[PDB]
Amino acid sequence: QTDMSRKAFVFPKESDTSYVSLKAPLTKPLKAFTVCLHFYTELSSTRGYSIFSYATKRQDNEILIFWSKDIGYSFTVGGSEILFEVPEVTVAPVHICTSWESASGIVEFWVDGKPRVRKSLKKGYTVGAEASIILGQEQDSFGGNFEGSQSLVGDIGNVNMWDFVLSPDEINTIYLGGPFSPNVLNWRALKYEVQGEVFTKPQLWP
Amino acid sequence: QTDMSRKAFVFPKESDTSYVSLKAPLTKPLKAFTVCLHFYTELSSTRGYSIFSYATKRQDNEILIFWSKDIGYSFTVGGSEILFEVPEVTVAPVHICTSWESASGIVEFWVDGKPRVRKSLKKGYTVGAEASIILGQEQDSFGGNFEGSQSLVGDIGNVNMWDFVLSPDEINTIYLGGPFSPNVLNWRALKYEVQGEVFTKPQLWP
Amino acid sequence: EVQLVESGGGLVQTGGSLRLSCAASGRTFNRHYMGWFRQVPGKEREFVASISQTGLNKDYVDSAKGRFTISRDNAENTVYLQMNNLKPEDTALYYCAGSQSSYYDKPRLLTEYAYWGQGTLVTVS
Amino acid sequence: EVQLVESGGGLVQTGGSLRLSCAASGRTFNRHYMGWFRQVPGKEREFVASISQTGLNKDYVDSAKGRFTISRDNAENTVYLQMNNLKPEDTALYYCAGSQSSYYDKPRLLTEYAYWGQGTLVTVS
Amino acid sequence: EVQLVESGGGLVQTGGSLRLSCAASGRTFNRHYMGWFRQVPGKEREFVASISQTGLNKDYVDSAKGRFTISRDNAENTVYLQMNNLKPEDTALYYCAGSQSSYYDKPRLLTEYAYWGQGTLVTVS
Repeated sequence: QTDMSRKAFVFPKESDTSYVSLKAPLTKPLKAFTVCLHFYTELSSTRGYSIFSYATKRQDNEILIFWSKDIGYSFTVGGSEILFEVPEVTVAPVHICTSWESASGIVEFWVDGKPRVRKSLKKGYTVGAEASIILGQEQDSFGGNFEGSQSLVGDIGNVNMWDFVLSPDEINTIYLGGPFSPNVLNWRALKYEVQGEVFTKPQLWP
Repeated sequence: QTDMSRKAFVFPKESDTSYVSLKAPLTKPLKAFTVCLHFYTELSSTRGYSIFSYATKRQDNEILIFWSKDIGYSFTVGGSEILFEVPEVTVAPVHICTSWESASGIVEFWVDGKPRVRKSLKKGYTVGAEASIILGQEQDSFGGNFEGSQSLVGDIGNVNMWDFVLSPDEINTIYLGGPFSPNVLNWRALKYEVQGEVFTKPQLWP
Repeated sequence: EVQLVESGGGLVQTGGSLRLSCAASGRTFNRHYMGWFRQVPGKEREFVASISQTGLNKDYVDSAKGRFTISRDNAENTVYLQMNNLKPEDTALYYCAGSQSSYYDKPRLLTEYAYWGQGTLVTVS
Repeated sequence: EVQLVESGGGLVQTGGSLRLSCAASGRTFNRHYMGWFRQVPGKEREFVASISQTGLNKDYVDSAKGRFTISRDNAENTVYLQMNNLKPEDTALYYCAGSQSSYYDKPRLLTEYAYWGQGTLVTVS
Repeated sequence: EVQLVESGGGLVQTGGSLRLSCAASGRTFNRHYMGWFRQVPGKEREFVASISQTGLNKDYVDSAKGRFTISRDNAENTVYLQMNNLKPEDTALYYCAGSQSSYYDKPRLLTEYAYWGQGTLVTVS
């Protein structure tokens, strides 16, 4: 494991080969989880891009958070999708924490600490454990088929994922930088495999 | 009884059967009351919905707090209605306290601890105590006949209702979250029954 | 300030139905309550029904209740009065009236109303 | 609320290709999912495929997968259905429909869909 | 000089009916003799029928005789071809075409016809 603290990956030029591969020790399939991350880019006023790509062998889009141009944040699980519309786009680092639970289908979406209304998805579904997680490319196959129009140019960090829903308090602690313990993906014990033009630098965001 | 403190209901899908029925120990008819509640939804820009429904066997609209599209808050008592226009709307959790007096017919309307002008409504009336209170639906009958276009999607908590008019100071204390003793409906001693897709979750609003 | 027009009148045999409509010219229509009134030769206009600006509260006369329905489309800013159970007597002129530029209840008088339409004729054979 | 039109139909020999297109009149097009349905004389319409609003999630019928492709261009708000290796049975009317001004997954029924186009004819010789 | 646009094509059951029409843009329409031509993929166009200016002298192909009809209108300057009891084989693209800056009979060759339309697909199952 390598401590990524106070550091971030940089994707300086749009391309279809620069990507980072993450490795999950996960064994049991997930009924629930909470993804939290911090990303920065100016592409908003331009084509769409993929923030986080989770793909099992039987579905390229098990979980994909995606910014859709003029639309906003697009969350999808198990092949379904819902859109969290955004009226106007600013230009600044943004933190986002999203939860989904298989029992109730409730999805929570916290942007910069401010929660969006809860909605429903795929009640009763289950997520396989054996998967590939990639940063900087939307994969339409298990480990390839990265399209150039969808790659991310910019910065990403603090990537963290649990196997259960955090309470609002815990999310507030995370957004404020307090101590916590990831159990499926730890930024502080991360294990990865870089590919192409990606570098490691100090984080810009506070 | 159940303590609902720090907890709220969730209505994740726009549907006609999901609703919660409230019960009250009230026996004497009401000459005055005040109702306070917090609620959060995103339907504001899309269509109208019903916040609180009080009905009796002789009148389906004894007391109706309803959001009308492009109008604002529409307060109804004893089959008469008034409007409290809202010029523009924003996506945020909102707390509202509304009082009415039979003696004078005066009505107070506090949204986010900011008071609307007092107005008159149905002076000399009486409100019957025997009644059915419902959340998540607008009820055109005492036990049914709901409308999907009018059901609400989102969260509603802190529902408290008195049998007399609070003074402005007391309303301020309610807004900031101090200790208070509701006499008719108590969030901290609530009795209720749930039907359809509705859930209990930690509250989002602070 | 709105200008009221009406349509859907005509003659029908007893037991028929008629979905009379009323259109409003203006932008404040969603701030005025609407109403339907009846007029007969050798007599003055009579209250028939009144409907919510918000549209959630209505008021029917004793004869009309259970037989007639009143609704409004704010997006299309038009009022609809579905008249059924048509007997010979309910054959007269009908007027879609409306006047209110402020929050209030649904009355059953004539002085408050300030704007009137041309009218329509309904006949039962 | 959009108005749907279709083009690109015609007759072709087996093994050919057809890039059918559908145009939408409106400004909320990006807020509606799209779909292609099939119809034959002496029967009802039949699901063919669908396209995501954002344009990242699709759904094909069992016969269409591997042979047909569906895409959408939001800027020009046009839906494209490219079919190849056409078979004689694949000769009927095709409708481009779509109706979820809101946000949800991709269904495979008919009741949810609300708006339909005139249709086009496809024939395999 | 005249622009020919046909319409009325589509899909229908065996032994159906189809009153295809053709509109002509111009002012000499009453001066030309119109014609309907057939064409199938992988082959050339074939004669179908021919309609006259005055409209009293016509010419039908042997197969279409009796089964089909051809007519012309002058006030609306259009042409009509009605086909009944359709079968599978007669399923191809049909062209309302022709060219007549002269005053002559109705031929059956292709060279004489100068102006051509776009054509419409007709199919029978």
